[PDB]
Amino acid sequence: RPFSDIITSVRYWVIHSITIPALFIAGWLFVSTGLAYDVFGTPRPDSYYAQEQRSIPLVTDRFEAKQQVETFLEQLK
Amino acid sequence: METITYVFIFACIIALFFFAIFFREPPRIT
Amino acid sequence: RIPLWIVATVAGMGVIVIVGLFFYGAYAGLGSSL
Amino acid sequence: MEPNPNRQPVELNRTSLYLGLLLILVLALLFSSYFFN
Amino acid sequence: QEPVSYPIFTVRWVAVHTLAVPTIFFLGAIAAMQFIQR
Amino acid sequence: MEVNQLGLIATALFVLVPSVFLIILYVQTESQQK
Amino acid sequence: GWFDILDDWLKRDRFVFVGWSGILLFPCAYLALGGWLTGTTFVTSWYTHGLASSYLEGCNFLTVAVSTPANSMGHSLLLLWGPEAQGDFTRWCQLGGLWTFIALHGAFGLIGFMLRQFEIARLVGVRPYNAIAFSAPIAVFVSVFLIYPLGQSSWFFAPSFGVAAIFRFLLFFQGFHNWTLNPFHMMGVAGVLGGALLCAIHGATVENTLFQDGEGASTFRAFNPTQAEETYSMVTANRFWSQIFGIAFSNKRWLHFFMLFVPVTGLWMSAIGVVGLALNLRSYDFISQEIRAAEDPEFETFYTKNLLLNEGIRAWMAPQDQPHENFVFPEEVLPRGNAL
Amino acid sequence: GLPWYRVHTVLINDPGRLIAAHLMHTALVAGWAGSMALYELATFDPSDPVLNPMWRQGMFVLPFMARLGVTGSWSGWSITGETGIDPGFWSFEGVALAHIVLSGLLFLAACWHWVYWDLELFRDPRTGEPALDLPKMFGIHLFLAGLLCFGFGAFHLTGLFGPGMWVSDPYGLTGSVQPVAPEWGPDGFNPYNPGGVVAHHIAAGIVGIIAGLFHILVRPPQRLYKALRMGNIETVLSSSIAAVFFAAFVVAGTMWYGSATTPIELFGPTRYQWDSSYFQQEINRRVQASLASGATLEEAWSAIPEKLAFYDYIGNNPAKGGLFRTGPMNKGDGIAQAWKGHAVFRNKEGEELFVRRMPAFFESFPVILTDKNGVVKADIPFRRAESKYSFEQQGVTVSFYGGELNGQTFTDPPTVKSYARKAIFGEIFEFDTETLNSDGIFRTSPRGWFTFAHAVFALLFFFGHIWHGARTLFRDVFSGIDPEL
Amino acid sequence: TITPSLKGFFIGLLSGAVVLGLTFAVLIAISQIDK
Amino acid sequence: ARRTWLGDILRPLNSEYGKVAPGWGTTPLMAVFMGLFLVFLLIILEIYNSTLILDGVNVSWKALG
Ligand code: CLA
Ligand code: CLA
Ligand code: CLA
Ligand SMILES: CC(C)=CCC/C(C)=C/CC/C(C)=C/CC/C(C)=C/CC/C(C)=C/CC/C(C)=C/CC/C(C)=C/CC/C(C)=C/CC/C(C)=C/CC1=CC(=O)C(C)=C(C)C1=O
Ligand SMILES: CC1=C(/C=C/C(C)=C/C=C/C(C)=C/C=C/C=C(C)/C=C/C=C(C)/C=C/C2=C(C)CCCC2(C)C)C(C)(C)CCC1
Ligand SMILES: CC1=C(/C=C/C(C)=C/C=C/C(C)=C/C=C/C=C(C)/C=C/C=C(C)/C=C/C2=C(C)CCCC2(C)C)C(C)(C)CCC1
Ligand SMILES: CC1=C(/C=C/C(C)=C/C=C/C(C)=C/C=C/C=C(C)/C=C/C=C(C)/C=C/C2=C(C)CCCC2(C)C)C(C)(C)CCC1
Ligand SMILES: [Ca+2]
Ligand SMILES: [Fe+2]
Repeated sequence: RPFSDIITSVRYWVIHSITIPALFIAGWLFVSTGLAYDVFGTPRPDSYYAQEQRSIPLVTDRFEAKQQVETFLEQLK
Repeated sequence: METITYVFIFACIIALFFFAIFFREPPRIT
Repeated sequence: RIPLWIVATVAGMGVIVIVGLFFYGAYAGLGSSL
Repeated sequence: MEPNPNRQPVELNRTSLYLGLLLILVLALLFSSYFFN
Repeated sequence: QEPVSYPIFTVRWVAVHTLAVPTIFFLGAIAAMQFIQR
Repeated sequence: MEVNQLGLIATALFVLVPSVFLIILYVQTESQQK
Repeated sequence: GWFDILDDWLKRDRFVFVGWSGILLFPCAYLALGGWLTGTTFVTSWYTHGLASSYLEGCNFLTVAVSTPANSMGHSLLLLWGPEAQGDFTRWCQLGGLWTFIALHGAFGLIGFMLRQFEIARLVGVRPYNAIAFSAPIAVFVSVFLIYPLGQSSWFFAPSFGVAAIFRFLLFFQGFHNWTLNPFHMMGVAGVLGGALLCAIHGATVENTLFQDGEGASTFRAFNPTQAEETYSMVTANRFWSQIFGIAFSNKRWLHFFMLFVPVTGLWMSAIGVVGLALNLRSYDFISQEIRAAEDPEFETFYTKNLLLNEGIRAWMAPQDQPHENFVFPEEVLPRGNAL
Repeated sequence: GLPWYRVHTVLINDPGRLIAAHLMHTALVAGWAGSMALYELATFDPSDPVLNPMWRQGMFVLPFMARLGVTGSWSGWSITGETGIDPGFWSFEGVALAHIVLSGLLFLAACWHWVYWDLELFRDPRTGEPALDLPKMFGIHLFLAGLLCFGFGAFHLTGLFGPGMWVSDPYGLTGSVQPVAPEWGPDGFNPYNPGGVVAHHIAAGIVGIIAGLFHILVRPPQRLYKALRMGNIETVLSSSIAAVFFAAFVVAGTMWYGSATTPIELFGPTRYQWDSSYFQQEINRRVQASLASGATLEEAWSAIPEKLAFYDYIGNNPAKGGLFRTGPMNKGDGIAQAWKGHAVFRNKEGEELFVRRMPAFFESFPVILTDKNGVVKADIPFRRAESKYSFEQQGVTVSFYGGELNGQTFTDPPTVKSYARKAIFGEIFEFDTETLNSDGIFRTSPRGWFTFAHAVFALLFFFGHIWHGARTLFRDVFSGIDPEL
Repeated sequence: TITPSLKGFFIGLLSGAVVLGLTFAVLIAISQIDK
Repeated sequence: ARRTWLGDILRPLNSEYGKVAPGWGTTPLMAVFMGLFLVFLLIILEIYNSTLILDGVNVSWKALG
């Protein structure tokens, strides 16, 4: 059905005026609730280094990598 | 020896140029 | 129906707004320098 | 000795000669430096 | 062609949909990011 | 200077050989009757 | 038979042609594009390069990117369920699993797409020169994002997916491989640069050599979507260039084949050059030059000059660009000119 | 007529002259092999397998001949370095001899098949016109291959009726030709286990013999014969090339990463061994062991075999080098003469310092010295204006153990720095730069070249496949299209 | 025998077939619903 | 044409030219080994890449024992 017709159908907007902002507010909350940070192990502004340390948590060996990463989170990093 | 080789090729490209512009196959219609 | 030229100028400003929010975010966010 | 019937003649027009030579010469101008290294 | 019917859940709908919903789920997050202070 | 000894012959044959190729063809084409 | 019915359905002429190829193309092509867009905004490169790399951290469209895996990973495929991530998703993300994901997926996606061209070509009954052409971009992707790092220590030295993250790939190659001095890279550019010329030049030659088929000024409408006569004076074009440049086309069939050739050949060459940079078999120096520079301190060419620029690039970058090497270059060891 | 780039299409369906052609090619490839051999034999120096082995002399063909048995010369010497050995007829000379002849014969054969191109065997009884039943051919050939594949693994590699293959320890110090027993277990899929190369050829050989028969009997399902335009030789090509470049990308990978098939004592070290300090660890391990058994530092290091120390030199890393840095590795740093010995750097306080090694990536690298904990203790400054660690200010000294310089110590800054400047490349050696008139700029090993060449050819062949394949599925639309809308 | 990485291989070899499955399932089905 | 000793002896082997099996012949059976090969490669690949470790198989210079 010719896009033109659909993007003009009041039915369309009646549906998407609900759907679009829906998706938006969802993603917004995804970030604003701090959930995204945990889904992607991404550091929060206060989690790059431990208070004193100025070294980087560089993963140094493949196989025991996951294990090594976990320990990096340990030093309150 | 190298200089000569560089200039020679250059001189050869310019020669080509000449022949290409002035000795092409006249472009015939229909 | 909803006149096309309006669907556009509305969806249009709508983008200049979001893309503009991004430009503001550049002097305030984390991508700041302050 | 039957004249083999699978042969055709070969051709290279003047323009192709030129396009050819232009390529050979310039490649030579491009690689000679590395050959003499 | 046809007494001009057309189905609601078409085919291209999908194509333009898997590139739709997500596009917004992001442009909705990405905006909310601008408010993250240091 | 301190260049490669084979550089000269490498460049010479690199130009001659294929040029000689094309030329052999062009002339044999060029001389085909009618 | 279901097969021919499965076929029937696929090869059905829709808005977005699917086809057999699509069964490979779309799954991948979408995953590649998706993974990028995901990492660009959500995943970080801290545990990997000690770098913030996503919108969520503060990066903008230029500084964001899906960074390569650690150097520890080596050439590991880094599968979500492999020895590294171990089925875990978040860890996978932090170990740069998203790179081999985008890489490998997009890779198949380029196979699928070329196949598509091949499949659609066949159906529509046209020659496959659109597929031959696309071999060029495959070669680039294959040699650069796969063959290259496969020759190095690991995926870590492959170009990371991102805008800026690619500029450092460029600067690196200058600094370490002195890539600009490579015969193959040169051919590369001669083709891309020369290809973007044919493009522009041919376009203009056509638009300003058009016949009048309308009474309007905006001559766009004056075009016969249904063939017939040539829409522009091929005969006039020939005479123009033949008098301003000295040389000029006169066989649209060749003029157009040439346009396929130039840029596809260029990219092929630029690829070979890189396939060689994998083994580090670079075109770094000219020995005769170095020898004279050693014995004679007053000999200076724009070449020697460059090599010094490289030394600086390597010395000042290596530290934060190769973290796994725990480099420590005392201030006194850092090459620098006067004052600066 | 025919464009220059099509002249060979004159064979697309002249099975006779196609064989005449393919015969000439084989002749040239065999011919090349024979004579590339003689070229190496006329320039290869057997005087020293320890520090000047074939892979330092830009040998490319000589290694592939040792990997399968030929390890001697009719002149008396041998790859392993033994004397009095009798290689018999199959010496490098022999192999080279053989190919040159096989080439002459294939030549004559190519001539005969060219003149007698119209043998009936190529004409189909039915249509009475030229034709080759590909599907059956493939079956036949595939049968012979597996039959030969089998034999190669069954009799050659196993020693039953043959020499064996090159086998060496984990640090290329013992290598030689030895009979290898099969291996069907799982570890036989490990690239570094010779047993796998045997099992493979026996199993794959058999599977190859079976599969051949199948194809000699069962015919191609109509559906396919149609899809894959069989009975059109220009498609046999599109598929073969796809296989040939697949084979290629693989040999290029096993050459670069290493395998029981590309042994270091024949192709040279790996860029990866230097990366992981492979040989550096094997040395230490050994040195610390000797110290345990109460040896002296002199004695410990002196125990370290020259060959072993040599692999721990960045100048044998295939990753160093350049595209136009031609020749053997010897035109670079020079013919290796002897191991100067292990260099230990210390500073006034007696503290032992360590030289940061050169990563393959860097053409030039700085001299930096750190202690065990990695603290920078000394270095060679650029701007002296404010240097805190100059070898001078630190009293850096250098001592050697085992080798030419064994037992000696050097304390005059310049000499210390000279060696420090060398430590960067790993074990310090003594080169003869005169002979070959070397320039002192690193060149890559055969391992490196073979890898570059095959990775390119492969990637180039991909394009051939895509081209010929397309030209097979679109033969009809070739030359152009036509009508309708 | 059957080491952790061997189990993972199956998990991926199985998780893979499934995807091919549901895909060809869905496809073979909808294909046979109009043409 | 030109028959010859060897030529006749080999005459059979090359004659069944266009001879094809009917329909989808052996296709399905073929599509299985094909899938088997595909999995076989992925294994030996993943073994070389140390993604699939197997005690007993040590993918390094050693193992030579
Ligand atoms: C296929 C792989 C192959 C490989 C890996 C090698 C490798 C090697 N050879 Mg052999 N060789 C080969 C094939 C091969 N050779 C063949 C077929 C012959 C007979 C013709 C020889 C004859 C030969 C001799 C006589 C010698 C060697 C030597 C050497 C070593 C030289 C070291 C060096 O610096 O290389 C240098 C490498 C290059 C210059 C490659 C660069 C190619 C570039 C310049 C051009 C591509 C051109 C094209 C026009 C580009 C664009 C085209 C456009 C249309 C797109 C090296 C180990 C030397 C040796 O053994 O010393 C001890 C030596 O003396 N080789
Ligand atoms: C492996 C076997 C193989 C075979 C049998 C063929 C055979 C053929 N190809 Mg083909 N091709 C291949 C691989 C192969 N190709 C690869 C890997 C590529 C990718 C680069 C191509 C790309 C290609 C194109 C683009 C075209 C062909 C065409 C043709 C036909 C050309 C007629 C001819 O001989 O020109 C005669 C050739 C010359 C006079 C000069 C060639 C000079 C240079 C390239 C080489 C000099 C030799 C070199 C030093 C030797 C080492 C080679 C190395 C691979 C070992 C012919 C049927 C043409 C065709 O089918 O048109 C309708 C065509 O347009 N091929
Ligand atoms: C349509 C084509 C398609 C293709 C080609 C791929 C390909 C790939 N995906 Mg992918 N994917 C797809 C669709 C596709 N995907 C879809 C729709 C989704 C969303 C659900 C995903 C979600 C996804 C994720 C989340 C991941 C991948 C990953 C991968 C890679 C995994 C490597 C692997 O082990 O392969 C799997 C290979 C097989 C299953 C082999 C098939 C064998 C068949 C022929 C026969 C089976 C027979 C029998 C049952 C065997 C028993 C034998 C007996 C002796 C035991 C690989 C490149 C991983 C990755 O990117 O890592 C970096 C990853 O983490 N994909
Ligand atoms: C002794 C001394 C002084 C020595 C040297 C001096 C010196 C500095 C020399 C520098 C030169 C040098 C060394 C250069 C290095 C670069 C080089 C040689 C690389 C070579 C290898 C290479 C790039 C190979 C392959 C890559 C490739 C295909 C490149 C193509 C480049 C190329 C030809 C681009 C086209 C440029 C161009 C002007 C096209 C014009 C086309 C045509 C005339 C348009 C007219 C026209 C348009 C129409 O639309 C229509 C309709 C018609 C009808 C028509 O006619
Ligand atoms: C989608 C689209 C689009 C879009 C568009 C848009 C979106 C637009 C918008 C627009 C707009 C949105 C506009 C606006 C305008 C405005 C104006 C023009 C204004 C003016 C004003 C004034 C003048 C004022 C005044 C004043 C005031 C208010 C106060 C103070 C004082 C004074 C008095 C000054 C287009 C079409 C391209 C096409 C395609 C599609
Ligand atoms: C990863 C992954 C996954 C999933 C996911 C996905 C698939 C996603 C997607 C996503 C997406 C798909 C997203 C998107 C986004 C987007 C955005 C965010 C956008 C933006 C935009 C903008 C901002 C724009 C702008 C503009 C332009 C460019 C131009 C001019 C104009 C304007 C201004 C309008 C899975 C699980 C499978 C697996 C693993 C991996
Ligand atoms: C008949 C006869 C005889 C004799 C024979 C002979 C003596 C032969 C020979 C033969 C030979 C003696 C051969 C040789 C060959 C060679 C070749 C075939 C080569 C090739 C090469 C190439 C192809 C190259 C290339 C290249 C270059 C140059 C550079 C750059 C790169 C490349 C790699 C591309 C006798 C008396 C026994 C008796 C009976 C009969
Ligand atoms: Ca705060
Ligand atoms: Fe055009």
